[PDB]
Amino acid sequence: TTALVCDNGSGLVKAGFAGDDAPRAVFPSIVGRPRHQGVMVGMGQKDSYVGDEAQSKRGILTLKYPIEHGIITNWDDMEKIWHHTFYNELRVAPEEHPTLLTEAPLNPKANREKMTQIMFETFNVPAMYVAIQAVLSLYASGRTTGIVLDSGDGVTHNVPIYEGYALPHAIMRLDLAGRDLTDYLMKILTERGYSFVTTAEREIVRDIKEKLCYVALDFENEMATAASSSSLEKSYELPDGQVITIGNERFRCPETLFQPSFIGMESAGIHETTYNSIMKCDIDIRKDLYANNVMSGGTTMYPGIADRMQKEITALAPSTMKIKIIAPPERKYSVWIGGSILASLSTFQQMWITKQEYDEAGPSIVH
Amino acid sequence: TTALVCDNGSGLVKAGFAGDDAPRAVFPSIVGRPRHQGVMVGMGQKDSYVGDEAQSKRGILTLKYPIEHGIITNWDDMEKIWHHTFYNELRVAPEEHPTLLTEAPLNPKANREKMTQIMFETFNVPAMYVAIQAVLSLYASGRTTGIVLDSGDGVTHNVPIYEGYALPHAIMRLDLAGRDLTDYLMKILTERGYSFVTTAEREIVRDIKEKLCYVALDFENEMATAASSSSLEKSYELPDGQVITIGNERFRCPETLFQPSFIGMESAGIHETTYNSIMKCDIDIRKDLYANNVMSGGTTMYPGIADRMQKEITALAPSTMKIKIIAPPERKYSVWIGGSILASLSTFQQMWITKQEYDEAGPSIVH
Amino acid sequence: NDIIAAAKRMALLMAEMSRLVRGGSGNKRALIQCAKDIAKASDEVTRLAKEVAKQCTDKRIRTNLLQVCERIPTISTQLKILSTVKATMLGRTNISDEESEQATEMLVHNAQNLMQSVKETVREAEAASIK
Ligand SMILES: Nc1ncnc2c1ncn2[C@@H]1O[C@H](COP(=O)(O)OP(=O)(O)O)[C@@H](O)[C@H]1O
Ligand SMILES: Nc1ncnc2c1ncn2[C@@H]1O[C@H](COP(=O)(O)OP(=O)(O)O)[C@@H](O)[C@H]1O
Ligand SMILES: [Mg+2]
Ligand SMILES: [Mg+2]
Repeated sequence: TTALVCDNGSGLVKAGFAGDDAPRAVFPSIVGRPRHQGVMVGMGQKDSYVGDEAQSKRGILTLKYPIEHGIITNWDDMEKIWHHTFYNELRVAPEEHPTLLTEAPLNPKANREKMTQIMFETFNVPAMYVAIQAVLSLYASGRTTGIVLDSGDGVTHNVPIYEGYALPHAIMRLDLAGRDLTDYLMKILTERGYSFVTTAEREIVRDIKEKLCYVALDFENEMATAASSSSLEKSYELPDGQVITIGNERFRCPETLFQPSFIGMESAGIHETTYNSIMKCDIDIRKDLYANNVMSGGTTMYPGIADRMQKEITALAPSTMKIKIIAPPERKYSVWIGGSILASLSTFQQMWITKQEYDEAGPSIVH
Repeated sequence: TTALVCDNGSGLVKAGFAGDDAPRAVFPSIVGRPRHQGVMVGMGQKDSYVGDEAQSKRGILTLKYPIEHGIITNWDDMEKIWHHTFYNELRVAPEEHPTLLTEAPLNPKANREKMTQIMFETFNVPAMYVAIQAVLSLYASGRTTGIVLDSGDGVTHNVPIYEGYALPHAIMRLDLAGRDLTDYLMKILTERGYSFVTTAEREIVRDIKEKLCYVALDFENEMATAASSSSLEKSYELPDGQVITIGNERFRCPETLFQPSFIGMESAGIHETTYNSIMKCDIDIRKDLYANNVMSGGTTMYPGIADRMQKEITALAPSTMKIKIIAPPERKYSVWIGGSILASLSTFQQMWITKQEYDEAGPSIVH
Repeated sequence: NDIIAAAKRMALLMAEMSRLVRGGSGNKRALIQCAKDIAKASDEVTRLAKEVAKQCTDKRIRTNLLQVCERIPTISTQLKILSTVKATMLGRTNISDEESEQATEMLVHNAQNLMQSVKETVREAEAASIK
């Protein structure tokens, strides 16, 4: 009957029926085979625990995020994601709902083909459409011009769209944020003597990354005021009771977004990808991308973002130009709220692929 | 035809058919050859008295507990134990009952092989399974997460198991308690001027260890109130009518469990092996070990345990992190009550060894 | 649909058990029986899951269903044994009231875990009927 808007979220897979409220299920996904020997009689235990239970039960498993820098390394686990979700989360048969899948703005061939082909034959969804993720937040943002910044663990992207034609000469995929920010944070968590280094042990870090990191007004003076004794330190309580007091690194980690010099990695800050993308768009259009800059993805929820970003862009940007950054609340469900609108657009159900026509035309139609 | 749950108790060997209450046979193991010349002609008397007659006939024999450091010293006496129990206690054919044998958590190779191999070839047991002692107490404590303390004369052990994957890198065998506590107790029984030197004379000590000893709340302060004249002394009556009045040593002996520097053995108090074993386990799991600490073995019956243990651990333990150590009444049959649960589980009867696979596959891959 | 029925029955037995354990020494025989009645019901859940598993067609779901139902016997066996021990333990005055309370608590924890195992089984059973 009803369509299901299903986002292959980078994190943080999101699922919820077509509108108007929220994803029924959002979860970090994760599959983990159990690292330690079992002495349970039965044994009676899942071959791999998927999320959620593997994020209640960490450690006795080996967590594997299946989508590595946006690339689905084995779809065997992806299919198990789909099946687990559809059956034991959302509780539905894929044959019943025409589905909507999302993908990234730029991904290699045949990532979307192999997905599409397997998903049609395995789950036998009757009809489908596969959207690049940035575009759905455009429909979500309800703006008619502007550059979309889609940032989740572990792949960011920067897409310029004008009314209502895309800007191919300016599409940027940055592989930077966020799992590497997680790894970097872990590297500066060794600096406070806490070595939660194993892959599983990383998840807690991600939670301190959610909750405790902050973004400053400007680096140099926050580095200065860090030299001031005044307590930037915030206390995390750890799942063994331990209390961790972090501060310098607390504003240090996000600064990477402005300056990748911390990782070193040879890509420029959002600052420059903005400028350089704007300066790969036509002059006339440069007027209206300025003040239609749209950030996204759950990671962007750090309060000094965007006005750090604003102030940084204003420094490189030409004088008197109107620069304004559009920031939704709860950007993690931005995408999902995009998707809901799309699949609702009649008559563009008849621009959704249908299994019989797929039977006739195979992967050729996909592109 | 019914299975027999038969425990190689380090005490206090325990045997009883499957369920539902207790072992039908419990005995302190002992075989003893007669130290003195028999003059009443013939004399129709056994080469060695097994228990119970050897605990009537203390002293005219030389008592030998066969499991030495928990290891079967010679199977000549062990097999005679097995036969004595099966025929002359339980009154059952080893050929008839599928049996269940228990073993310890950690022992050298090949004592369980050699045991099994001899037991299959000598008693021609049709089917068998051999369990480590800690695990049976988990089913005997209806738990599936936590650290198990298995303490009998003279080997204690410390096993962490988590829902229900075991932590090998946290399994500790301490040879500390309790038979050395018996030996130390005898040494501080010389302080009240009564000699108990011989092998036999040690049993009476064990009985005063059962009945008379107690555990305090804090050593320095119990030592303080011991200096107070007030009646701490308890009067034992001895088999030649003698009245022994013990008090200081009455709380002193068990306190050794928290302080082995008293014996002098380098090994650390159960307190510290607990903390260090908890702190040899993964962080997240530390949360559910705190309050799933299970002590066991008949020795653990001393009233200052466990809140002594609690109070000591809480001084080293993380702040405001809930812990509870309490374990069942009647811990000596805890294990036995374990065994009953195990062996009833079909189909895991077919995870027992069968004589045909013993014939075909010998004692390979026993471990 | 006896699985939904059994799940509701299990909940009613657990609501009653919670009530019995708030009551006195007069609930001794009832507690032993409560554990017996729970054990009969678990044997029915296990049985139904094995019958449904035979008619099931997707290997993953069948396996996942088999994984969860195989722990139910062991918990039900532990309940019968631990109840027999606790039952025989009542009526003795040498053992401490705190230790006795802890036996009631442990039994409650085990019952809660049994109920959770059934809860997970119900969740998987509900999902399996789609395919
Ligand atoms: N308050 C927060 N602060 C920082 N990071 C956050 C916060 N809340 C969520 N995140 C991050 O958001 C990421 C998910 O982004 P998402 O919106 O799922 O991107 P996408 O849809 O492109 O996959 C997660 O990896 C998570 O760590
Ligand atoms: N009331 C008691 N106080 C202290 N020790 C006791 C008491 N009752 C029995 N014991 C001890 O219990 C020990 C047996 O423990 P057991 O349960 O057989 O351990 P295991 O099964 O690991 O071999 C005996 O060596 C005996 O001295
Ligand atoms: Mg994205
Ligand atoms: Mg033992």
